[PDB]
Amino acid sequence: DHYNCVSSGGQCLYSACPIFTKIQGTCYRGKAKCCK
Repeated sequence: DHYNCVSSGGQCLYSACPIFTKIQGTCYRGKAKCCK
């Protein structure tokens, strides 16, 4: 979820995770990626 994503040092994105990060969870009712 967004809270845990950001508090665990990730970023919520709908787009592909940017270079040097990868998907670790979701945000926004499942519709976005947690990228770290």
